[PDB]
Amino acid sequence: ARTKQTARKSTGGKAPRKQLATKAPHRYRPGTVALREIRRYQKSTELLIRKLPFQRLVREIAQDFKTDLRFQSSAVMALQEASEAYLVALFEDTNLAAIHAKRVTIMPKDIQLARRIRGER
Amino acid sequence: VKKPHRYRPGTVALREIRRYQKSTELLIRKLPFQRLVREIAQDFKTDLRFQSSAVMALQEASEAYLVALFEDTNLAAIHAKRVTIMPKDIQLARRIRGER
Amino acid sequence: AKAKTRSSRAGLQFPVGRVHRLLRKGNYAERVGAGAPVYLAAVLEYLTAEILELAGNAARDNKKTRIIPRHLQLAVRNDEELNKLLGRVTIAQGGVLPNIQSVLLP
Amino acid sequence: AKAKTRSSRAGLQFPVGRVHRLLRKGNYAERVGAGAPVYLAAVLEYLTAEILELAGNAARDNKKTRIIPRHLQLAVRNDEELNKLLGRVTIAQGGVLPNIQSVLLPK
Amino acid sequence: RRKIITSEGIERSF
Amino acid sequence: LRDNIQGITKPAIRRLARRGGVKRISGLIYEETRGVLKVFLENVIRDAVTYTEHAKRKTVTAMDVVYALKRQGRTLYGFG
Amino acid sequence: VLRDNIQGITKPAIRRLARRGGVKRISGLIYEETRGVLKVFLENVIRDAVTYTEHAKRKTVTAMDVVYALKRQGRTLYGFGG
Amino acid sequence: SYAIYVYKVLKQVHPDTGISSKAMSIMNSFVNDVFERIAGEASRLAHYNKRSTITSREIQTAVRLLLPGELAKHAVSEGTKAVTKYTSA
Amino acid sequence: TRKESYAIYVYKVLKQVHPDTGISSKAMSIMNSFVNDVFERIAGEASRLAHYNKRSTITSREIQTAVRLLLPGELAKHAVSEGTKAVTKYTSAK
DNA sequence: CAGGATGTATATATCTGACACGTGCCTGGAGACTAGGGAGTAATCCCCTTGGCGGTTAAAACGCGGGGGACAGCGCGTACGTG
DNA sequence: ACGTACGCGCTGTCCCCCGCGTTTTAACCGCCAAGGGGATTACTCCCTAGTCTCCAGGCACGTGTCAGATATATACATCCTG
Repeated sequence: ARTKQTARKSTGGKAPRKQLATKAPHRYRPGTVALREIRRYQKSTELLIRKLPFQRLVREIAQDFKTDLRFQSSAVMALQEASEAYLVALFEDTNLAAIHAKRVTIMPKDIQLARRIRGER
Repeated sequence: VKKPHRYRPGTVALREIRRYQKSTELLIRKLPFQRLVREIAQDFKTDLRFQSSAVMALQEASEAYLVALFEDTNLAAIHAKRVTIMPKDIQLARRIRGER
Repeated sequence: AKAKTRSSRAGLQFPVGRVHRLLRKGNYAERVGAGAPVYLAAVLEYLTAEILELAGNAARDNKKTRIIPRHLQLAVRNDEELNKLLGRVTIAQGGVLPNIQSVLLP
Repeated sequence: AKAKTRSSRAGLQFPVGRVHRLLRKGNYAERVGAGAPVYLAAVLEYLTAEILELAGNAARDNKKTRIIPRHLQLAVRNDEELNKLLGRVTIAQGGVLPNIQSVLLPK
Repeated sequence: RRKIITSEGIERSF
Repeated sequence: LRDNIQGITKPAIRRLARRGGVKRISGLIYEETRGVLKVFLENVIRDAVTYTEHAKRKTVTAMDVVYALKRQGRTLYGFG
Repeated sequence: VLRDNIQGITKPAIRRLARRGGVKRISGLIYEETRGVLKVFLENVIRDAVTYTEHAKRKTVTAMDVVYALKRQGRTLYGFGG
Repeated sequence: SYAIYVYKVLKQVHPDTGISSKAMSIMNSFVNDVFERIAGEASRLAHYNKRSTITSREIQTAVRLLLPGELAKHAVSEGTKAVTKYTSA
Repeated sequence: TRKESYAIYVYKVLKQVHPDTGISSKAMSIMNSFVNDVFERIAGEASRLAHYNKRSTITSREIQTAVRLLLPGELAKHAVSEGTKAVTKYTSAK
């Protein structure tokens, strides 16, 4: 027989043991708001990706290329305004691929195709 | 009765897909191509003379552009779950690339 | 003899001299002809004298006298003859032209 | 003094001299260091010593001694990183890498 | 199968 | 900073695609988009760092990212 | 003067390509449609090709020219001229 | 800094409209890119033809490759005016 | 009437890595045009590098930064490890 | 069709931080003068595209069945959007 | 949490494209030529790089009205859900 294992060997769970291992009406029909959300966005230019969660995403990527980098607060923007656009283009292409496949909801099949056809794979 | 032993629709094409991808010669017929290029350039500047290779260089690129198109319109036709490609795909596979 | 700028002598507004010095130091070629920069100054003008034109109209039709980077993104993505010149380039703070496919709309 | 060719001292096969001129003639910068050509011939000589050994090992498998473009097109598209370097390039007389989508195959 | 490279070895051998 | 790609939220992607033009976004996108965005930055940064690492600087300044983006073909405007 | 050459690209020559591409069944409209694309692709390459030829004042479109017009658009070509 | 130059144009084509301090950045980043593409193509074009010096004719031919369609017509129509006007004096 | 080329060199390397194989013309004029492509990207890259940093000249380092951008993936870590091994041998032998 | 509820668009007024103008400044550009090296200009020649000739056969066009995929319809149940 | 629109799987229908003979055709090959234009030199010239000297246009900084952001509070606009 094959027996997995137990990961941790105590009944207390170390919560009670010091130096713990484990303790230190009205509704819109579907879709009608979607379109209202588009015209409210395609008319605006404000950045969509939240900034401070992006800053911490760029830093994490830079580490395994070089250590102790310091980004100018401008060069975190110039990345964001690029990677926002890259995605908005990708989503237009996937929307085209889905309108093609005759369904409305984009899906990872659509993402992967809109990348393969671009040759940017 | 009377059966000519016709292969199944679909297995001649795959066969000849396996025959062309392996091969490497030129597909678009040489002379009827040359009479096309001479006709296109005749529009932009009259009375040109084409060096021999310069016609070949085009056909070598014009093929490997279309083949790059079909291999990319097919992915669009597989996508709608059908096999037969259709002009509503070459209209797609050219707008995805953004080349339009 | 009072010095007259090449840009003013040619009647243009872009700096013929500054374009000329740029053409030399960029290491494009060993020598740059006298008439090369003046021609390139004019070609630079007409490309700004058109993007700033189309964007200039965007301000009026949008009722904001100052041109903000979106008014650029509407001047180029509307015009096909310009869009192909600006195919790959992204404009920061530009947004996207507003459209929705027909199948989506109810 | 006896002349020792600069491509010898580097140990390279490509010519370092001929590159060292091409950098000057192409007007890539106003001055060219003496380290650039030796370093630039190596990279070239490395890559050209990559596509070939791959092409060769493709030739032997088709039971032909000589290298022909069809072998090159096979050596480059198969490899994943060389293909990414020559992504846009189109090789003359190259043919295509055999690929059939799985949906089309009969059943 | 008649025309094959069989992709003997891909990773670099410097 | 163990997992920050989980920081790009679900409404973050949903907001983006809403600008893109979609209507209904299937659930598996919200994860799959992160896979694309990640492999985009790993290419843009790895170039931006190299320009930096060359000039001996220790700061990836905007004039670098604009350059790294330019080779990508995705030219960027407004910074230099 | 030359006329009506685009229909010279024979209908099989469209499928013979498409085979090498990797498609199995081809609809009826593709044939008439593909010519429309290939004609667009030549008026691009040929033009850029002609412009160089005009530039050096030489009448004959040199094989080396076409390699350039392609190199500008993004489809480099190897082996012709160099 | 092509910005002073850009303002001079805008104040000509639109005597009332103003320009934000970010658009100038777009244009200063834009003109430089077009200039680089053209002058870069011009350098490569002289190299193919074994010519040593970039001249007035090199830039004109360099334009008709980049600018699409109607722009190629009016730009080279504008350029020739400048050289003839400059060469007039 | 001389059009200088890399036909001698590519052929010399081919004997190093396949002492039996030989290359046909139409396959050579590919390699003779592949090198002239790479050597026009690498150099053309370390021409903008020097210009950006405002250094006037082009030196080897500017080529490492030029290689590690074009050659994608494992090639970048092998080329520059093959470049330095050359240039180090050169200076030490001069 | 009839009608409330909703969201965006619209108006009036209130601040500001910000772009337009002023002013001083110094650094790049304009003037002026060559020098030789690149560029244009004239035979020439030869080799290399265009052009025609005829056989010939590989291939394109054409014809017909029917076999299978394109497409339309439908039932549905769940993975969506909405709050 | 919920309620329902849609992706999808199934069935059914039919048209249209693949397969394979026939029948027509024009690509191809090889062959000859002619003259056209791209490729040498000679020559001569004139144009831009290089240099020196002087100065004013572009740049940076200062500031100061001011058009745009912002808050608030109507006027229709669509959207359902009968």
